[PDB]
Amino acid sequence: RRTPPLGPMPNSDIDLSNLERLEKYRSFD
Amino acid sequence: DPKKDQEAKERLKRKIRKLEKATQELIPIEDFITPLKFLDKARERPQVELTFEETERRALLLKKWSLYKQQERKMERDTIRAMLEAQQEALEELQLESPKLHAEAIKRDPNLFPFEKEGPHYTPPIPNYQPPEGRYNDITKVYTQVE
Amino acid sequence: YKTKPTHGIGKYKHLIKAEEPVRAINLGTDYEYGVLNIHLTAYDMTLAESYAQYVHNLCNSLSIKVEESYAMPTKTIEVLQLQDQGSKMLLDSVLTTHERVVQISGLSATFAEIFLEIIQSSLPEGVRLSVKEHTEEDFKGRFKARPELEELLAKLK
Amino acid sequence: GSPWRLLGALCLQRPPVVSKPLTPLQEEMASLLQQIEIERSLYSDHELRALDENQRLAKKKADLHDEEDEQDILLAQDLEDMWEQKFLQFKLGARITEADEKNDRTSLNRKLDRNLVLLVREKFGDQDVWILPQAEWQPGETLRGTAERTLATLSENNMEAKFLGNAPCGHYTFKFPQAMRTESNLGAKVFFFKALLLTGDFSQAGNKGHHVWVTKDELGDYLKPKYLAQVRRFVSDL
Amino acid sequence: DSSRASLTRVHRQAYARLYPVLLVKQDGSTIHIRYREPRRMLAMPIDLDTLSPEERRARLRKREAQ
RNA sequence: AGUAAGGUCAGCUAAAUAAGCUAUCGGGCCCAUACCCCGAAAAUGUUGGUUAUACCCUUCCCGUACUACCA
Repeated sequence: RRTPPLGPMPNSDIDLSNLERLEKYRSFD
Repeated sequence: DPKKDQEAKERLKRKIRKLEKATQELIPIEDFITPLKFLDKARERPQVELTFEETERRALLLKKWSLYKQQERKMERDTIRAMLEAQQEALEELQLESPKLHAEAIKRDPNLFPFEKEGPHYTPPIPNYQPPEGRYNDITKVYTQVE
Repeated sequence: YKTKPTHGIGKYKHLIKAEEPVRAINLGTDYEYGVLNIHLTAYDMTLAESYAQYVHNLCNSLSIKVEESYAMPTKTIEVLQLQDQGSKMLLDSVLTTHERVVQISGLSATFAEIFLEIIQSSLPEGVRLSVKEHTEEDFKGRFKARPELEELLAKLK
Repeated sequence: GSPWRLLGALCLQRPPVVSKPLTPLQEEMASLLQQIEIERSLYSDHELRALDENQRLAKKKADLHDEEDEQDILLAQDLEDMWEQKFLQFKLGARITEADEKNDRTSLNRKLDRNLVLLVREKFGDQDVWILPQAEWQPGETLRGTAERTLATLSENNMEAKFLGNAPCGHYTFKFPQAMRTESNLGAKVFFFKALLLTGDFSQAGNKGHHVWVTKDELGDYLKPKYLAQVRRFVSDL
Repeated sequence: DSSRASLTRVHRQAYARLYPVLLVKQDGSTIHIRYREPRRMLAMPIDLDTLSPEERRARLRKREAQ
């Protein structure tokens, strides 16, 4: 059984198709 | 023959398979490896402390160098942008005029590569130059993989 | 929890490239080129390394992926000259050839013209630029030769 | 068809032959880097040879304890003299040639440290207008191919050019004057393609009135103000 | 620009001193390279083994009859 | 149907620096052959894993071995 989220989930704006071309953090700060 | 010729070839294949599946060693780069002759302390030149004026001159020069290279990057970055804007605008105009020619324009060039270009020389070649007579001998060390 | 609306909030591996362990050469499409090797040949070691660093940084600013940066083995060639009024060759100087290769991929066909124009305009003096498509032979040329494998192969021939 | 006339232009460019002279700021930086390199470098064999030779002279003059007579025939400082003499005898090529002195804007031997762009003079409506080489597109031929055909149509040239890519580097659209402006031929759409001049040059039949080679800075003298602006976009002066 | 990445230095912890020399090529062109010894100029001789056999003899004839 | 165990020079054994013997090749001895003498060459069943390997484990295969009982 599942329930849809009440709002926008985290990391939903991340485009997984171009994950290779997406800029990474590369640093802790 | 059946127990000698056939068995010999089977064992040769086994040795080939072991060597083919074995890891391959990279050729070492002499540039990165420090020769042991440099480790000798006899080659260590004495160190002379720079004067206060000398250090101040270098520090100001480096500060001016940062701005100079930043302006060089700006000119290069704008040069790339200027070319990109013109090329993209040209492609849009070409597509409107003739879609068929636009399709061929955006295709890759098989004859583009290999692309070879030599750097400019310090001086132009002499129109009438006679180089001396000599021979080129290659003494590059050959590295072989064993075991 | 599964039934709660906050299910899956902690998922993170879908944001990470799958790293689940030589390298297959990816040929380009009709609009993009494949893996390219940018050879940099010069008689000065500093010039070859410095320009390879410049090319590597240029690709990052241009959002061009760099597959690998590596150095080819140094070639050392003796330079001999004929003595005056003599037939004997005498050594004059020793010249070392240093090659730096920067491997890029995913270059656009339209953007290739701009990329090649920029790098050739910045080529230092005494440095030779050669851009070639990556092939298996070039990669295999970085490894030590195996005479033992050759000797066994000669028997099979 | 279309009212506009398809034209394929070739932007043939001569790469610089010699390196650009260093700026006064770069000269200071170049000396510092050379100075820093010497400071952090170890003693070379030539330097070690000179130091030992100086010690041998001291070991031969202060005390008569040297047990070797031959030693070395030539000293390190003496060996530098032979190299210096040979360098003076050798004459380097002239970076600034006779073309620069005479302002001969036809030969390729001018401004070896700059970039030259080929320009030709064509007469349209009894009017001489300086434009880049171009040709009209023909059926069964790519737009880039027309530019390649333009090179073959030049006046007795054996030049070899290396085209970069297939997409055009720029475009220039103009309309014919209203005197001859018609619906069938409203105007033309020029497309530019850049190439690198590897080898070759024009013959000595016609030089002054046929073609000129100028840099981007002096490119405005020949091109029209509207035509110059489009050319200055895809032509760099790095 | 040829000076975009030309002003460099040896990026090594331990390295012998290198001197700026001119490498004269077979066509008379010269380039700035570093060499172990402070030789003001270096000339690359034309390889006599790479010429055609007929042209080698013609060059030898020019050498003779001094 | 189960379980044990073995797989190595051409051959057969020993050791895991993979050797010895015979066989094998080359030479000498002898009118000739063989014996003999000198010298050379020649292998880990296979799979993969064992820091890394081998003698180990393990995949697979050939052959071998024992058991398959009481109503």
